[PDB]
Amino acid sequence: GAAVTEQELLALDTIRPEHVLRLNRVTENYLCKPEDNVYSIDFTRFKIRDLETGTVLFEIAKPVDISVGRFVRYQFTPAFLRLRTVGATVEFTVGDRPVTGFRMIERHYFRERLLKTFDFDFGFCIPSSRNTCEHIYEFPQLSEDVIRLMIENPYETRSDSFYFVDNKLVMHNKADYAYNG
Amino acid sequence: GAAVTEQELLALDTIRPEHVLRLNRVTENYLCKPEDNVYSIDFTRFKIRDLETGTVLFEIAKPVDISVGRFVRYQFTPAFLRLRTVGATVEFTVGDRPVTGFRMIERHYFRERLLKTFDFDFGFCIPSSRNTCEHIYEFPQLSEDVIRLMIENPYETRSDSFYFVDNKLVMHNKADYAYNG
Ligand SMILES: CC(=O)N[C@@H](CSC/C=C(\C)CC/C=C(\C)CC/C=C(\C)CCC=C(C)C)C(=O)O
Ligand SMILES: CC(=O)N[C@@H](CSC/C=C(\C)CC/C=C(\C)CC/C=C(\C)CCC=C(C)C)C(=O)O
Repeated sequence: GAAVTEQELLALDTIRPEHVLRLNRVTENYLCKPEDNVYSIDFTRFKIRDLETGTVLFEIAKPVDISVGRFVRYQFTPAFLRLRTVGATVEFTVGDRPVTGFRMIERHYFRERLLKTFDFDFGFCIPSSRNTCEHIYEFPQLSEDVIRLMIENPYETRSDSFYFVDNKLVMHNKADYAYNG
Repeated sequence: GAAVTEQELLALDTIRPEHVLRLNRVTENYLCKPEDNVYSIDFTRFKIRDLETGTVLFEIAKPVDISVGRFVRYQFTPAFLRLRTVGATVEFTVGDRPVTGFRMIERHYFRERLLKTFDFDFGFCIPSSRNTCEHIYEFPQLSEDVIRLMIENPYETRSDSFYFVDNKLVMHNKADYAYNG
């Protein structure tokens, strides 16, 4: 199907996975509100491994309770862009409502250029508890020119992560990235 | 001056402190982009004290470099709403550009009701280093009805924090709050 705009999706009754898969630019604004996370999904830890070498690259964890939402800025080193197969172990809590079809679509762009879409299922989740999921990211094979542009233009690589439960958008996190660490 | 809308501010060449002081609702969307933080301000730690008792209430710190931006969700206990004078010690780094007039305007709302505006100056900042500032929040004297509504309706209390450097908006962080911890 043809490309859709951020403004078109905001006018819909419900945003479905198939709809965000036709966005052709990273969004400017968010496509849902914090209060749409009616399942209280809260990411608490992720551990990132290079699956070719088995090396743990890094682990990020949450340090009155706070939930960081909506936006993360990452600065990586240039070798990050040379990875091929990266495993993410993602820990998260969920609230008291049962979750079905928890699905994540991530779209990564350098400026206006889509680099890669990832579309993962989270699997079965126990309510009111910590849950864990492993995702395997097969990185795009980036050209040398694109790699150079991404290193030279920090934070112009950006992503949208759209999280669905039962085919309805419930969370939308954004990020930008540099590779000049 | 009369109230301004989020859409009116987005149409301006530059958003000034006086402009956000006339918003009469928490914003739906952000009034600047991540890339507008051309000073690379990154909050790294804050320590919150009840200044009446001297008690440290809590400290939040950041755990490849990441910067959490744009949105934090807080869950406090109901006693938080009874505080009167709260000291925040805020640690942050700044990039290589010199900073002048670093100013923060925070507006806190329960639903559509403005509870309090805070307007603080950060003082002088050394580029390319960690900086610290102390702010003193004089909490509004909330009615018992408002306190009850805020406890009973988690995450319907929301804030905008608008950060200015040299009278131009450079960061806009948002939060929502519960008081039923
Ligand atoms: C509030 C917020 O935003 N929470 C974030 C982080 S918590 C959930 C963590 C997840 C889903 C793991 C994210 C995976 C990684 C960081 C590994 C690095 C791989 C990439 C950045 C893709 C690389 C793509 C290209 C090179 C084109 C989020 O929702 O993700
Ligand atoms: C990305 C992001 O969002 N970073 C956040 C947190 S880093 C800077 C920390 C600051 C400015 C300290 C914030 C102060 C507190 C948390 C103390 C609690 C006081 C209140 C919540 C006001 C209470 C108001 C009423 C009861 C009406 C931000 O920019 O703030």
